[PDB]
Amino acid sequence: SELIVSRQQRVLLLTLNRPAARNALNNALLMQLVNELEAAATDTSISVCVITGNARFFAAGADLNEMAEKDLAATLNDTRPQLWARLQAFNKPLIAAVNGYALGAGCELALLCDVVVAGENARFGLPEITLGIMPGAGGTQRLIRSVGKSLASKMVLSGESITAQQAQQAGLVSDVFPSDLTLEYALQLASKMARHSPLALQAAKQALRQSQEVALQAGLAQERQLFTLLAATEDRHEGISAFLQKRTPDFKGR
Amino acid sequence: SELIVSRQQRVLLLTLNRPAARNALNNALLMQLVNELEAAATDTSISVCVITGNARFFAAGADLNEMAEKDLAATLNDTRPQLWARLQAFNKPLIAAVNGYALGAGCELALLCDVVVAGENARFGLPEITLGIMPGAGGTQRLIRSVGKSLASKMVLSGESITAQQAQQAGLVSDVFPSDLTLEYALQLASKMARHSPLALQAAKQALRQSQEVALQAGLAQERQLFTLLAATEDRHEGISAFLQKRTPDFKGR
Amino acid sequence: SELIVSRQQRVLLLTLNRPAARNALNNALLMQLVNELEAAATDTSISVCVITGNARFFAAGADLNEMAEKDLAATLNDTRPQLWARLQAFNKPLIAAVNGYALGAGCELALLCDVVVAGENARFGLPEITLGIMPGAGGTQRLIRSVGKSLASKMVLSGESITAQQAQQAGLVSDVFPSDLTLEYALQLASKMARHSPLALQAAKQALRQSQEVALQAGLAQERQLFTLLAATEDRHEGISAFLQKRTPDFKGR
Amino acid sequence: SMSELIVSRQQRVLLLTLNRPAARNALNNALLMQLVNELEAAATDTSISVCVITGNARFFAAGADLNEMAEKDLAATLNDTRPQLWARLQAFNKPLIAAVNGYALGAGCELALLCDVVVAGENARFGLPEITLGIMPGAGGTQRLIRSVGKSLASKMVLSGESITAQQAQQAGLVSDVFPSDLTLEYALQLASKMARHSPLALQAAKQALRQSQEVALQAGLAQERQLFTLLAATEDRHEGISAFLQKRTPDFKGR
Amino acid sequence: FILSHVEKGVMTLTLNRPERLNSFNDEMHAQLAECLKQVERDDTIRCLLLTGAGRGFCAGQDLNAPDLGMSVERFYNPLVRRLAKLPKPVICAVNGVAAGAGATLALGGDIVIAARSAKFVMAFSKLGLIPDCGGTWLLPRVAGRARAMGLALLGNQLSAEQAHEWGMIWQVVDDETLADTAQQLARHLATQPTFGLGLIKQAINSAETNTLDTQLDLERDYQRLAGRSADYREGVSAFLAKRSPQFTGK
Amino acid sequence: FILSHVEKGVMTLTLNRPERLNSFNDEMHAQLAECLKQVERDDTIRCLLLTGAGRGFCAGQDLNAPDLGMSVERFYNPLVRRLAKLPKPVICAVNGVAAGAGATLALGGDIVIAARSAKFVMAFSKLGLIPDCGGTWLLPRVAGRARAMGLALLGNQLSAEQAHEWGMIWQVVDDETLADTAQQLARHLATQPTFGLGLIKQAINSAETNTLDTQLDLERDYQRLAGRSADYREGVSAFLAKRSPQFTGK
Repeated sequence: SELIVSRQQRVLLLTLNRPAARNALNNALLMQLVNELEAAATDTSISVCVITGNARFFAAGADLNEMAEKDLAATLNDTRPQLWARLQAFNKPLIAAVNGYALGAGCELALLCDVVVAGENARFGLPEITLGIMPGAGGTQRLIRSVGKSLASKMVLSGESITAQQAQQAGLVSDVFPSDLTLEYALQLASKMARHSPLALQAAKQALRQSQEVALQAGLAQERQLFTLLAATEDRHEGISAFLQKRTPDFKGR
Repeated sequence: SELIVSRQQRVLLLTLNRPAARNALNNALLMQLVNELEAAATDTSISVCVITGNARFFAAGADLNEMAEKDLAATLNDTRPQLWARLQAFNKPLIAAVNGYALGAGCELALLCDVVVAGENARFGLPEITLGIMPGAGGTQRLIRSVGKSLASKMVLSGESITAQQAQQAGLVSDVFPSDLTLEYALQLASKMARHSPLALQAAKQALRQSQEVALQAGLAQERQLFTLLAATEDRHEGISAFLQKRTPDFKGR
Repeated sequence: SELIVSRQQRVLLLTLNRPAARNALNNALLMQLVNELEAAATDTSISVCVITGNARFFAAGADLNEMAEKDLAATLNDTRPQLWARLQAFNKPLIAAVNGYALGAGCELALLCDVVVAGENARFGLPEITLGIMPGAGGTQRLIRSVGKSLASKMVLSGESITAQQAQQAGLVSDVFPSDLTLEYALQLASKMARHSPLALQAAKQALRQSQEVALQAGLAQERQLFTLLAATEDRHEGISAFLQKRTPDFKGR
Repeated sequence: SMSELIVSRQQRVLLLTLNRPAARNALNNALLMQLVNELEAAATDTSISVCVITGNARFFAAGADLNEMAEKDLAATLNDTRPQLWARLQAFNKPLIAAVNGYALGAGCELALLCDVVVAGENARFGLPEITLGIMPGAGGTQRLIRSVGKSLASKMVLSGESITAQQAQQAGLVSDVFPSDLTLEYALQLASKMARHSPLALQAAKQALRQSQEVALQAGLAQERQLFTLLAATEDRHEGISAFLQKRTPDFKGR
Repeated sequence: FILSHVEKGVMTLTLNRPERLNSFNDEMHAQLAECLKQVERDDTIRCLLLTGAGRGFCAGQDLNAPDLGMSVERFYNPLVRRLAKLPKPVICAVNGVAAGAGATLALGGDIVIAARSAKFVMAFSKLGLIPDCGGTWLLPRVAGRARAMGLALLGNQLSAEQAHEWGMIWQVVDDETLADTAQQLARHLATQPTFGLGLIKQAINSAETNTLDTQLDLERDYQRLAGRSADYREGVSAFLAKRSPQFTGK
Repeated sequence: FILSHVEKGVMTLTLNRPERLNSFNDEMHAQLAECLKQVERDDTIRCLLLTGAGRGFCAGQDLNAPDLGMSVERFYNPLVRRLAKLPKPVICAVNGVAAGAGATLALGGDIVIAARSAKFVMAFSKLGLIPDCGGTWLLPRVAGRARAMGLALLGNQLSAEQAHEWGMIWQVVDDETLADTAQQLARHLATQPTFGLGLIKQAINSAETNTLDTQLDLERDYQRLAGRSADYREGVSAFLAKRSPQFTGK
């Protein structure tokens, strides 16, 4: 219950499972998501994770009660923000496979991911503003970086949703599949990634994270140093050997 | 004359009104825009502003004479740059409702806004480069952030315009309506925003401004602290009460 | 052989010419590209450069051998990274006219440019990750800035290509022409730019570079100071005189 | 190869002496370009680990050639070669020590600021009198000084143009050593010899981390320090360094 | 050149190089552009009508650097765009042979009435060329795909009647009644709710590339606008009062 | 398998599993792909012609993990794409029954000439399946919307003549003249300005999803290109000289 965990080779599947609550991000759910990812970070048999919900909901926000019984004093000392920081710290390719609604926390959780594949009926939204609040988990930072000021501001300031198709044209998502195929296609995406050198994935992803953290020039230098790191790995040898003599590479993770 | 001011509930409408000059941004016009916004910033009866021109022009640049009689020495000590900084400092949701031409200063004025709704015949452009100048009001910074390097560079380096449709697909604009509906639809957009908690709007918008000012990690922390601010407000209570017991919320601005 | 150099007024054309190697970016090629651009930087008879390949390839990566015989120690002290830094330092409008494949280094070389015009059959891709490496020439920084996190991550982490049409909708490219017209249309684009004041181009382009280097507020101030610089130039006078009295301006580069 | 810049060697330490006595060691275009070629050549010479840069007892460098910056107009100033020489100096990837005796004014101060470490003579002076000429610092004087001595002292010197002694500069953190004039150079060479004793790649790694600290916010600096650190974990010399330390000897590094 | 006559809400333009079969030269394109300016700006002209003088409608471009892009870019493209743009009903009375640019121009009218002996000759391919003036846009929509391809690839005559049977045009009449029936319809349309008609034409143009979802928003949008016009109010009161409506076109 | 014959600019491919009604197996798809490679790369072949051996054209996929995506993804999709991609005129001579993939393949030819006794059987729905090979793309454009829906949902025979009347194909001829007339047209097209023809086909394909505005830019683009071809020059001089043109297809 709450979060189902499943496996397909070096791909780890995390299914938000709170149907009656529209997969709302529980404190308990969030913590279980954190425990699973932190465990996978160090499991050398895992290369990629996929997060999904169900056909009707990815995650329809967060528990509204858990957020009310927090006052000025209780909000300052809340545990949740560090949970989100630990989710972000996950060091392996993280794909969100979104069907149905991704709203508020649900949407902020898809923005957290490296890659979003959506279903034809997906909806993305930040309705925090309608409740007299606002996004408190990256909504106001991550959206605007991938879709630009006008759209992100409209979404954040009015709280109106957009379709999976608007989302892809805006850059919030990079795929749109028929609802019954999203999850399956998301997993295939994952299996293609998981076929590459694990360390390369990690260094490539770190390169990518850091682009949001620094100016371009420093980003280039940092990419150079993660590049040079790989030069020193065994799998770099394997990856291009297996490519030049035309086979499927077997990576040791070194 | 010059700027018409009108009102619809907590929505303030600012109409550039210099027909014979294609709504060109006068020094006088700019200053009137600044005075109006600075007055609205502190008027608790206002939640949102909309800026528009007419059907044929939003604003077709700025007075070309006022810019010529400025030499190296006169350009260094110009008043205008601070005017633009004061416009940017406006702390409430600012929607540009663009019909017809938004060129040079006109375009830079739409980029300044949080949200752009355009008409089907809108054109956006920075023709500064053709005059032996370049954008001096955010053109070279704001465009590239919402449409990316290739398009913004083409626009800035060649000075060719784009259509409202190219603009939306690029992210410069978030809506495209039939010309005769742009203004009316812009105002409805505004009235939806103005129905939300004023402080939430202000904190959400501040969150958004700051995303352009900092790296992601710091952006997240700053969003957390504007979040936590709202937790402490009265309207947060009202916003979610009115939502849970299904009514229209009445916010005190506290 | 290797790089053909050709000229059309103040437009300089650089043609990658290694057919049998799919225009792969040689160390020798890279250095020749660097020598040509550094020479054009100071040639006052040049205003714009265009880079292209052939119909089938723009550049299909880089020599795979030259990269293998580099070990941890040899990778640390590699010459290439500074070559890329010198290419980026080119101070005049740089247009990439891409036909066919732009992969790995080829793609990173198009991202380096200010503006990309692509052909209907262009493909863009970073397949570094499949070889057990990753992008080491700006791939992980420049892509994500113009197309956003989801798409850039998918491309970087899986190494799958995209079409010229996906590329334009994503913002990686700003034009898509029939293959047989890309180069010709790229050159016309260039000739429009090259008709403007050279110093304006340089200051406008510097403004643009710096947007990737700083936060918005500082970007605005810096744009102001490059603006004010132009105010002090002779061509600013010429540019707007020729515009107000309706002729074609003759710029002295002062 | 330039009479004005004596190139000399001590083991893995390279010494570059500014030598335009008549012109108070003013930084020429030619001198500047020579300096760039020397350090670039040193960047790839695997027998070099550290550089030291010095003038004479009366001058380190007293500004730049004033004529060369006058015959440049708004147009000539936009396209000047000099700024890219300054960036090529700063791109030198090995430890760079400035041994300053006497005047380091204008470009001279800027040069020294450009270095990773400054050791000074008791009688050394540091200042940026550009503002008195009706200009300003053009090679980092406005940027590097404030980063190491705070806003008050930096703005003072830059806005007013007044010098500060070697002792004021050590207290302010512009300099990290003050010696008797007749010992400055000698002690600066002992400092480079001590650095040159460590792993060439480690020196390069650690330096790069230091340069980036001025380029990125703190969190990103740490992330960056870690990828550089890890880099060294992959090197042969890391094994040699701690091996020769644990079994108590002098390490022989292969540069790998 | 180009003869023009305005009467009773109807602007009638006559392509007038009768011996050349009203083929276009540069000077003719300019005069046409000028006349169109009036149609666009003068809002008592609530119907345009194109027709040819002599025995032909238009043999297209008179074919006497080889850069065919420029001709397209200077003459036919702005002409086609603005006609498509015009929020007024345009009728093409094809009174004879319509060839090259003449055929594709004729076929692009909102309502096309052709004389029985008129033929549409799109022989571009015979010259190693492509159908211009929106040719390649129009044919698939007016004739459907298999026929557009057939017409454009093999490039041979299409009679008024064939075109009709095929759905490419609205009406075919005996040559001697053409001028009359066309002018009948134009006079009629020139008294109809022009604003409403202009939205209809735009909506239908737009629907070619819109989804149903997008198109329902645009219909709501156009209805919202139409229902505020004077002519809406007039039309619902005339009908309620079983009297004949007097539209102004606003 | 697949018989192929090249003569006089015309490459004629014959689906050749006569008893199976030239239904496809994996080995047949490979041979077809190989033959197409030649059409694409060899530029003296300026017309392709598809037809069937025996009494049928193509009964489609021979139906003897259940992942129908792969079949589509491996065999029919690249075949359809490249045919659409081919800047050369393709004629489908449907000499008998065309079923499943066979019908939608046939219907996707630029010019389709069908024997009188030929029928198009798209019975996908009967198998709980969808029309493939561009089926669902083609039908709405070739037959219009109400008929595409009707054909695809109810899923029953369409005779050559019905298809014709409906605009789905170009011509219907007596069975015994089919081979002759098709081969007549292919020989003809194989001497026509192939480059021009290739742009025409591309333009018309593209117009399905372009606006008029986009499409006018593409026509300018294609005209600009066409007017530099050898065949343009040849075509305007042959005509001026009242002689018969000799196109090379460049």
